[PDB]
Amino acid sequence: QTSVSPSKVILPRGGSVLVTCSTSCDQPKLLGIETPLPKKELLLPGNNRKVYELSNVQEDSQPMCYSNCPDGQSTAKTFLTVYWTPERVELAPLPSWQPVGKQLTLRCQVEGGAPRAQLTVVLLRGEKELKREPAVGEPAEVTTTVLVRRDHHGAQFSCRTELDLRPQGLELFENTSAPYQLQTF
Amino acid sequence: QTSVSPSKVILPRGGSVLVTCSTSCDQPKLLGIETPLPKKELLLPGNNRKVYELSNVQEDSQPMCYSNCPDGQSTAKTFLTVYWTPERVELAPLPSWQPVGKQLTLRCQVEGGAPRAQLTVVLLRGEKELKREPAVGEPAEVTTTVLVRRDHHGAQFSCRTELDLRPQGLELFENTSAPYQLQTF
Ligand SMILES: *[C@@H]1O[C@H](CO)[C@@H](O)[C@H](O)[C@H]1NC(C)=O
Ligand SMILES: *[C@@H]1O[C@H](CO)[C@@H](O)[C@H](O)[C@H]1NC(C)=O
Repeated sequence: QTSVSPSKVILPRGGSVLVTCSTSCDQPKLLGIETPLPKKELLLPGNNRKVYELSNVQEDSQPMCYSNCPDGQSTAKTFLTVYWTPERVELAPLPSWQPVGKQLTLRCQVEGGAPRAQLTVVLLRGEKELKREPAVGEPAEVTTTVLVRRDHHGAQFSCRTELDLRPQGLELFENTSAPYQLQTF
Repeated sequence: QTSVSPSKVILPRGGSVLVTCSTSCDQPKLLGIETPLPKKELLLPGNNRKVYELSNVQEDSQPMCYSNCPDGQSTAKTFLTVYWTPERVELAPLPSWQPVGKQLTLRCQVEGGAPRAQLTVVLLRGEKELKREPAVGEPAEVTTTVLVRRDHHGAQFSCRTELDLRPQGLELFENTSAPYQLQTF
């Protein structure tokens, strides 16, 4: 009965997408789409198929097509996913002066970023990875202890986010905070 | 000036896709698309934007939008890629009886399959991989020698193709030939 194409779509936050609602029955009494998103109707055969441009999609949504055929009423849902890199990625303020032999805690804060299911927050010592974790909460915080050694000198520590959309057909988008320099003694 | 969305698309062989040709200039003297593909024109503002449904795309194509603005004439191309698993995947006919201690050659033939840039042909001994190679030519052949040992008994050999579209946002589609049993002595 009812069908929608694409059934799944990934688009940048605030973007637009074309959705086609279709129905296989001879005489559709009604065919349309239910969604609160700003919409515009275009024209194909008009009757068995309808095309809509959904615009300024700010967050995930599942618009659904529908058609009332004489045989029965059915629906078809399309899942829209919006992406955007974090609006802010920084390490919580930490004293520059740090006691040798004592423990220090790094805390990264990531505000925003979606889809969260593909966003990872990582803490680094120079170019080395210290911790990796899925981004959870708002802001998404990630923490780790670091035993201050003399080895830790002009070691710059940083936080990085990885929005990996490659499995969706796009790319990995990375972001980095300002570095933190450990001044010991 | 001219723009096209999507600028790149991957679709199954014989499928359809919606293409929107746009132009940023005030008064476009002309706006359209050049492509030999079966097309249908839908309607958005009509003037600065036009939508077309390209149908039954059988092979890769690069339809281009165009617009003649007073400022100048420009173009924008969209690259369409069609996919389809091989129409046939089999090992060249080989005698069932095979001399111990002598060399045997396996030869897989893969007819079709696209995009070829993501199709790999692999030869296997049971579930073990013996050879892997990008699919080249038509039919795409892949060969390997196998030193017949007594170890090679009711060893079934097979050929598999991997159409890896995961980097495009889809999945890996696999195909396998009939197995070949080595009857020695
Ligand atoms: C994050 O990286 C994107 C590109 O990947 C860039 O456009 C954006 O400005 C960066 N965001 C921040 C907060 O630095
Ligand atoms: C190859 O696999 C696809 C699904 O991945 C299947 O639909 C098709 O029939 C297979 N082709 C052959 C020749 O077996």
